[PDB]
Amino acid sequence: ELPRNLEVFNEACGHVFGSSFNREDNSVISDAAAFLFKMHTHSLDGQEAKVLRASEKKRERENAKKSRKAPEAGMRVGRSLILTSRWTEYCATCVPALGSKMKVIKASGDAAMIQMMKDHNSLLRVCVRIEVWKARYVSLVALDERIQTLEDAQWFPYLSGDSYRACPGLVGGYFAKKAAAGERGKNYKKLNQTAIIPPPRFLIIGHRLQIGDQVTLRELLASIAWGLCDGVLAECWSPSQGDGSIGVVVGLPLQGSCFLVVASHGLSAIADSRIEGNLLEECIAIQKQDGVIKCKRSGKSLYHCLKETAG
Amino acid sequence: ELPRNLEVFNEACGHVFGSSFNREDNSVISDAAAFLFKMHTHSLDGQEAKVLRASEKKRERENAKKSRKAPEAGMRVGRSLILTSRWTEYCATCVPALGSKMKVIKASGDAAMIQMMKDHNSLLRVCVRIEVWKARYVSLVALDERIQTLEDAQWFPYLSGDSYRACPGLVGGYFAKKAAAGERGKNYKKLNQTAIIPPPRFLIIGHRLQIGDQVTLRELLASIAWGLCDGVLAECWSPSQGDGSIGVVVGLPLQATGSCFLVVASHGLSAIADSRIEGTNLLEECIAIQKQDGVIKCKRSGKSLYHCLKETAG
Amino acid sequence: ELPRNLEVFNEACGHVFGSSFNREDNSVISDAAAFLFKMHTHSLDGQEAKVLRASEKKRERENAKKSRKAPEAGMRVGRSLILTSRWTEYCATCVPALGSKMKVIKASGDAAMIQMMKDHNSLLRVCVRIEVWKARYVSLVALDERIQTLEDAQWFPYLSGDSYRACPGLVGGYFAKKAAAGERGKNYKKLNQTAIIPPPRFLIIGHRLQIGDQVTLRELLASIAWGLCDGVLAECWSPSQGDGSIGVVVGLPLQATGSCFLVVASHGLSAIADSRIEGTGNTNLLEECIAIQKQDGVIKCKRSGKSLYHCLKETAG
Amino acid sequence: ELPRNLEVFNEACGHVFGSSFNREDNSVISDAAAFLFKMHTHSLDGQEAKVLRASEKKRERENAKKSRKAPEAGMRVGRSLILTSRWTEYCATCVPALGSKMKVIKASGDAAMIQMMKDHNSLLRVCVRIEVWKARYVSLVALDERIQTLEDAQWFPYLSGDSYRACPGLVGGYFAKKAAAGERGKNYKKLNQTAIIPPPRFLIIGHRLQIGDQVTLRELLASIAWGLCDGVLAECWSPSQGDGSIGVVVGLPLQATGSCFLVVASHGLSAIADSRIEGTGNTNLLEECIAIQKQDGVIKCKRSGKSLYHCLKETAG
RNA sequence: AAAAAAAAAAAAAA
RNA sequence: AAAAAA
RNA sequence: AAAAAAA
RNA sequence: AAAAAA
Repeated sequence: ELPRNLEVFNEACGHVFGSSFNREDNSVISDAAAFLFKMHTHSLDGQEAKVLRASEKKRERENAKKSRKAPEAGMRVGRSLILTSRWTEYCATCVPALGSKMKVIKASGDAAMIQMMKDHNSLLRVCVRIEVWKARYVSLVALDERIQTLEDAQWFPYLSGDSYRACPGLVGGYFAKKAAAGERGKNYKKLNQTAIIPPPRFLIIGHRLQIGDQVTLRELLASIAWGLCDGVLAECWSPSQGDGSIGVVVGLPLQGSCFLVVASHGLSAIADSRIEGNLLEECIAIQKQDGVIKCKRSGKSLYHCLKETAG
Repeated sequence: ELPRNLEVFNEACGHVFGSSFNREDNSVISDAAAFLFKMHTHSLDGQEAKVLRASEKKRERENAKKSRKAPEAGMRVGRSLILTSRWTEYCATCVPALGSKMKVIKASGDAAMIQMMKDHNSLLRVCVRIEVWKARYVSLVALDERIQTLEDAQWFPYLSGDSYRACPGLVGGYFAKKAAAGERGKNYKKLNQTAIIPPPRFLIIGHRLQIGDQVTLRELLASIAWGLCDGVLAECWSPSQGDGSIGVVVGLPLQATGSCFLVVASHGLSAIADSRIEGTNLLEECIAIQKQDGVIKCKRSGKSLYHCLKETAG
Repeated sequence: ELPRNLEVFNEACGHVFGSSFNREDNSVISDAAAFLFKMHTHSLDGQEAKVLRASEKKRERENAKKSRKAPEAGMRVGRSLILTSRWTEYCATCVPALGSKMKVIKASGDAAMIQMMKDHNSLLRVCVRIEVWKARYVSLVALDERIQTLEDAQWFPYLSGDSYRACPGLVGGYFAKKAAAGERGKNYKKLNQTAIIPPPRFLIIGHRLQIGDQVTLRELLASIAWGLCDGVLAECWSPSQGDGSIGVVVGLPLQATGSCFLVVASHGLSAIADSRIEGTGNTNLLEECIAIQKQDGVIKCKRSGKSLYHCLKETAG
Repeated sequence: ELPRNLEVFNEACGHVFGSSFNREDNSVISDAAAFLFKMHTHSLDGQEAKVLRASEKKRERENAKKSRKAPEAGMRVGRSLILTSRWTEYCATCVPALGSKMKVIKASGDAAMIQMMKDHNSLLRVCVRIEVWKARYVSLVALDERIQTLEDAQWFPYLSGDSYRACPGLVGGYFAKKAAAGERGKNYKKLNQTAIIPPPRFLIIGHRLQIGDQVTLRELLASIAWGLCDGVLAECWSPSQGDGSIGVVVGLPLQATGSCFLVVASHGLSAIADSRIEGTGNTNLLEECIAIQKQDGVIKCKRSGKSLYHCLKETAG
């Protein structure tokens, strides 16, 4: 009784990976989602070439990709995913032809094509969400060389254009920078570096992250934050008996209003009214089983905190 | 009985919306003004395509809009506005043709066309003023995600280039930024973010906002300010007998061009962002309010209007 | 025995303004230099059109200007300057033909044209200096609205393009910004906002500003600084007996030599914005002292931390 | 005896400059490599004109250059370099024709032309390395005007576009800013401002800079750092017996491995620029140490917090 | 040169 | 969640 | 100080 | 207030 969004992803993953797809390992799920995203974006070998306005170098790249032999059954995608013989049929029948537009399919009135396009959009959104979660998980232990200043970190994650398109509000990077650093329309979404993304194992089954479900410290931190976030958020996780790298969630951080006062009527602008009158003393709000609590900030990034506490 | 702008706005609104147009509802007036602005800007479905210098994407969008069926009679506008069967006649008659210019009509010498063009200009100005007021009102209890720093807030509101063209002195946005960044000639008007705009229910009637008018706190604040201004402006309002929702205006803020307080580096010295703050705590600044008895000064609260409105209601 | 540069300006002003041109009032000289500069840039009515690559709107503007009737004798320029009949003759005979280039005149070899072009260049430089000084003088009591941040104030004065062309070392504005926001060649000049410019009454007669020569407070301040600069420079002037708005110069600020104190990050070290202050952490900026060259010797004066504009406004009453 | 790159540079320099080319003088090699770069970028008088997309002004400049007479044999280059009569032969033979591309020659299949193009690429790389090192060596005792803020100093050195193209990993300037602001592809290289460039007299010989080499202090400092680096790097030098001017290298700094010390705002918290400096508000940034690899082993030297330009002039008094 | 992330080369190159 | 869309 | 040289 | 004008 899962939503069509997750059912489409489950069916696609099954058809493309046979029994080798394990629905309980975050790494396997993330790799499968990335492969499906690449397949549906027309980026694999042997697929159509993006030659609408491609430059000469991009022209040659796309031509080589199209001429390159497409993947074959039995290929190892990642570590524990093996392509089956049915993957070609799924790619041919479900992936929209390059350049397909929803308006054209809707005007055509073809129910099958409309449903296929809707499923494609849902799959793209789910795969992009999984990609964002995986990037957050990776960033916990290995930071990107580009992130050397607060401005650079402001646009994390750094994903591709299609990722930004499918989920504009969760994907940072160059496209989010351009959208923010440029003219913005009514349908503009602001990047949410800490939007709660359930782990892929919970995302694909419709399970919503909450208090009382077993998870890993890295898993929860990625779900609720990324590498450079404050380490105080680690208080949201509590190890179980014997540790064993598996604990439990005890709360989730809260996030909304502003306190800006624009200079008006000869007054001087204020960045924050509360400030007028303490940075290390700032506290975060955690929603516990009993009620909201305020926890003093650690002042150390989750990356540095994990590095220090590793040994 | 009314100026030309108010009279033409009332005539256009009545003709377009029948009796459904409520003249005492601010939301209805704002919706009608937005619809009229869209109509006169050829932004509605089935109107002339803007293709003079349009890029391929803009050409496609305009062609799609033109091919799309125009709004049908009886269509619901906003919440409590319904189009009449005679709106198409007014759209075809009173709307200047795309690319029309005042100089061309003046050369033509047709007095009726000159009157029509002046009416169109006045209607655009009135609609843009109403749009600015409604944007301010929305900002009071609905923060704009586009604003994250004082620089972003400096250009509020963010509206289309048509709005800036009609009322450059009241509309900010990207076009205002472009105008400010370039030179500033004699015709350039600085973006008055806190210019006094009577509420739409008063603007169309022409009753200039003044002390004693029965107005809501939110609407008065929108008229005199917007979401991200100081909460001290709330002192310009006073609930009437029995509390309720409508109070009375007790004062009007004034602004006397706060002088500069900067010192550039020279002869090896170092620049100072503010001579006073050098001496970083300063809440002594006061705002001048013109009350019936006289002009007084109120100490700033230093707290955002949006914050204060939600906090005091808890 | 004045230099040819100032002689040319004096002759031109006389020819164009008759006896109405006073060589002792600074407002009069500012207006005269502004008009003459306009005349030698073909920006007055009835002069040639700069149609080399003009846009449609600029095309219409210049066409209307060319068609527009030229100024007539007896016109009032400013407040105390009246044009004469000889102004048309001087314009025709001394104004280079629009688009004239010094290279072409030199190649042709005509001595008269070479001298005329040299005179025009000198007159342009003189009029640009006077315009810049008047910009600084007006900036003491009425700041430009464009000045709201130090970034904006870094380019003052904001003058037209030809002004920047003639005198690059004093004129700021969009053109100075563009030259800086780019690359510098072998002949790139650095904007010196506070370069000393003799007051116009002293510039047109060759008198060099020094100590012991009567001036007005605002005159000297515009000469050595402008509206936003520090108030300490006010100490360079001392009122005379009975005040009377006329005092005397007691010193001229000594401009410090360019010496950056940055230390960029390297080898894992951390960037420093200023070597001097980072060490002890004395972030206060109210101790820095300016150098004033007095009759006796160099002295250091503590800064006041308040703008000359605000200082004059407050001390006005 | 030498790799291809150094061999080709040696051959070209010898051919063009005869015996006037001294192989142990840094200024001589810098001037020679700059001239050879000019020749190989068609920036000398009497070479093809760059007009592919050149703007009207650029078209005029290039046409004037082409029309201008080319340098004549025996012309003085820099200070102690003189052209021979056989430089025209080398310029005509080994210089690729304007607009040549490696793909075109590869399609041609002429082995001689492929070798000549590879030699041209290697000579561009060598000349750009020498140009960068001389930029640093100038910066030690002559501050560049363009550098006024840490943002300005982030992009040193400021060189031409061809320099950035040939060696992107050392050369800054306008093109480095352009490439950094835009998309960062796989081939994108960051500006390693303080990369080790052996001194010219070591670079052409192929002798890698290491411990024990007899190097003047200024040249070593230009090798490892530049003008606005911290003075601590001066500890890598130790004057030899009898003081003199030539000392020896005692170590070679190491680029400290990255470890992010930032905390972005989230869940209502405030972003922190530096966790360490935060502490309890104590901003004492003088504990940072630079690694130095000595013969005995790796050590750490406490920073001095002063610019190399300042330190070099201060210690000479 | 810390079963799987600097230096030099070859494919790319205002 | 439905709609729209390099 | 000599040379060069626009929305 | 008026006159210009994507």
